[PDB]
Amino acid sequence: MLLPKRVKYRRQHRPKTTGRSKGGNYVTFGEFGLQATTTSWITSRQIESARIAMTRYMKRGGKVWIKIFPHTPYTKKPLEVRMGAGKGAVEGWIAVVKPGRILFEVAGVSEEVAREALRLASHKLPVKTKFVKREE
Amino acid sequence: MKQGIHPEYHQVIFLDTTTNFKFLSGSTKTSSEMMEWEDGKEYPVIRLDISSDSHPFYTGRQKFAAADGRVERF
Amino acid sequence: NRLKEKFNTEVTENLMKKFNYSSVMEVPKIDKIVVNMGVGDAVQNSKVLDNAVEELELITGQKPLVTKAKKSIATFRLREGMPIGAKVTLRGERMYEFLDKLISVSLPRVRDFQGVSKKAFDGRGNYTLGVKEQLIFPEIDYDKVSKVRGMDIVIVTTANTDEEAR
Amino acid sequence: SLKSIIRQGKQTRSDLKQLRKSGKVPAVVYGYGTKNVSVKVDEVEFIKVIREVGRNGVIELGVGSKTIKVMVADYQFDPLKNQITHIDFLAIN
Amino acid sequence: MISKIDKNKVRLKRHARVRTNLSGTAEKPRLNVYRSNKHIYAQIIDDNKGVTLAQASSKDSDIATTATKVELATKVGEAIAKKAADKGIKEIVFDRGGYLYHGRVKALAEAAR
RNA sequence: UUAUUGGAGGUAGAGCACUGUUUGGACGAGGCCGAAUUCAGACAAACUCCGAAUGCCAAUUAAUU
RNA sequence: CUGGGGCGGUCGCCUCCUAAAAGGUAACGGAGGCGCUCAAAGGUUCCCUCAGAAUGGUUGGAAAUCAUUCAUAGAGUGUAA
RNA sequence: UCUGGUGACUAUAGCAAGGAGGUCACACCUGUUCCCAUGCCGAACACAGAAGUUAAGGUCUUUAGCGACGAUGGUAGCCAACUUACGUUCCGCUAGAGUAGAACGUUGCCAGGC
Ligand SMILES: [Mg+2]
Ligand SMILES: [Mg+2]
Ligand SMILES: [Mg+2]
Ligand SMILES: [Mg+2]
Ligand SMILES: [Mg+2]
Ligand SMILES: [Mg+2]
Repeated sequence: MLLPKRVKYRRQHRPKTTGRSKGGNYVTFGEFGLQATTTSWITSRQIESARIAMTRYMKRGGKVWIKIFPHTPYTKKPLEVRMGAGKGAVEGWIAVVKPGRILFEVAGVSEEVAREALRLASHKLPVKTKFVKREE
Repeated sequence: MKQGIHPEYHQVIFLDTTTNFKFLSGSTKTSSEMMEWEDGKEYPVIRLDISSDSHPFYTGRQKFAAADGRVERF
Repeated sequence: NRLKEKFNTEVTENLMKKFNYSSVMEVPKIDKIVVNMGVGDAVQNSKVLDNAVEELELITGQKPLVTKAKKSIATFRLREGMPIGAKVTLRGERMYEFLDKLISVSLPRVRDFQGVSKKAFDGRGNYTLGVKEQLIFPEIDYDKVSKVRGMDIVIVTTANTDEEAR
Repeated sequence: SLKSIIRQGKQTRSDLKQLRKSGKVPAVVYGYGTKNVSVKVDEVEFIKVIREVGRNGVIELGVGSKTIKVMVADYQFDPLKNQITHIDFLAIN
Repeated sequence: MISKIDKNKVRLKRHARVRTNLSGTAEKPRLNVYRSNKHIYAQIIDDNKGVTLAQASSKDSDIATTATKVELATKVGEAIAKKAADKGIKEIVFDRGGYLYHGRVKALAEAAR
């Protein structure tokens, strides 16, 4: 449950979900990375449910970050009303991933261990993923 | 020193017990007792100060009081 | 007038051969002497504190104003002070008023001046400025004088106040 | 030590990618003692620039004559195919 | 550690604030002034093609004199170009533009305006 | 309509200098966990130090209908 | 007016965004205001430059005045942008 | 050529550092009787003057460390065409932003004196 503290205006548009990734597709922090390759959303509750499954296989050992902090709100109008009187209230938060940008960076681990643990949290995400390690 | 609105001040002689080393100015006025010429030949009525007789630094005051020091043979 | 010729006979050879300046017109001259006296009352007490400073240096004294009209006391453009510049025939004279001796409780004023090369002071009440009388003044007329020099070293401010007790 | 390229004939069209299917990589040269000549080096020998010094070093190429003592300036590493395109060169003089 | 401000560059920031309202039309030209500490200068410019018309200093050794606000000021104000110069237009960058440098305008209205 | 020149404006893209949102390292700011700044990264319809493709008005411009 | 109608809310002017780099451009799409005020807060001639960040200095708001230094607009413009 | 006055040139020109001098010309100061005036003070504005000083301002010669300008190649977007319901390819023109090669410690008009 990562949230923004302050948001300027609480009801915003939806992002243009086409194109490539902006940047952030080179890993900078860990030795091992997990990037995406298809074009969905992630809804601020995967990103912790891929964090608790990540931590426990490594038993809270080496360093693990995230890279995707959700900024945008998204609204669902309440239970079965007719169309059009104004937008509904927010209910979650979101951050759109393009193809080819890094989600997770991990370090302080051998190769044969962390390549398992990224796979076990790749099934908690609504996206297709692919292992990667420090473009040199 | 635009005209009009200010009170007037001018020199004096401050008759100190040590050389009376003050011929500077001020707003005080009374009867000119002892005029001079080497200083400001003006209202001499600046009476007395304690300027140059015992500074806390550039002089010598009386001694300190008492330590433990039983110099009275109890 | 004699204070100026001691500034033109005594400190000339000293400060140019202790600090070792090259030219002759390099010594720290004394610029303005500002005197600011705040008042704790934003109502009426400053009506009676106008005359106090004018007995010490007869320049009329500006009543300043606030800038911001801050939190829990005052609104904009009141009066809370009285600055007075003292520049040439006064700065050679009010600094020549070396009678802070009336205060007498260890007249040694300060050790640390300020980081930039000025030198601010303090007073408390009817002690200094020996022209005034201790009869008609049932209030602490305490002031805050200053002394700024053309020097750019606080070590130079340490030497230049050789004749005011620290 | 081991590099070669052809002076890439200029004003190429947007069919430049159907020769990137074969393992080439376009590049230009800079430098004190040169003029900007687009070259076409094949990256099959770019498993053999790690195999001399690593990244920071010198290797000559010989585009005709004047094999420049060069250095690898920058990449354009686009992922999802795990390849390199448009590396750049820089003489030392 | 106060550094005393020069009079010169403060008397130049104000200059563009004045010469933004007037310009030498080459038919109704523009005489400016100068002053430093002793000697006051005076040109006259066309601000279209950027040429001068009649330079006349004060320190030009026309005659040695004294009293810099008295007639030594006025002498160049009587120094005049016998040209197509009609009533000209004065630039007044230094203050009191009928009082201070008025020795350059007490005699500029003698014949030159 | 088309070639040529000259122009108006701030989208797609990019970027963090601007108001705002951010996860990491050292940085200070009481008597065992927190209070300004700095380095390396990101996000934006009401964030732009930048900034195209096209369209749009005008050449007393030349070719064609 | 109305994603059928009553119910709720709206009905003219002003400022953005949506609006797709001229102008224009809707929806029960997203945000805010107004139905005045000022004899000087209008006209003219001169002159001056800011909120802050430090650094110390009777009173101490953390911040009511005073100076010094680094401050390109980070302040201000009677009123919302 | 050089010093000064007034122009144009998008800071390529400016700040940041460091060394050099004289005042024939700017300054710094010497004062306030007068011209004028600081909601106060002649520091500033103005006036009267020339014994001092190059430290400062301004001038000149180096330093690319601060900002600023900045090419060739690329990649994203994209008018036109084709194919296709794929967060699409493919072909033909224009072509940035960041980032690197770097250029750069100003240029030039006209006056009066050397
Ligand atoms: Mg001056
Ligand atoms: Mg965008
Ligand atoms: Mg949009
Ligand atoms: Mg209905
Ligand atoms: Mg439009
Ligand atoms: Mg003076």
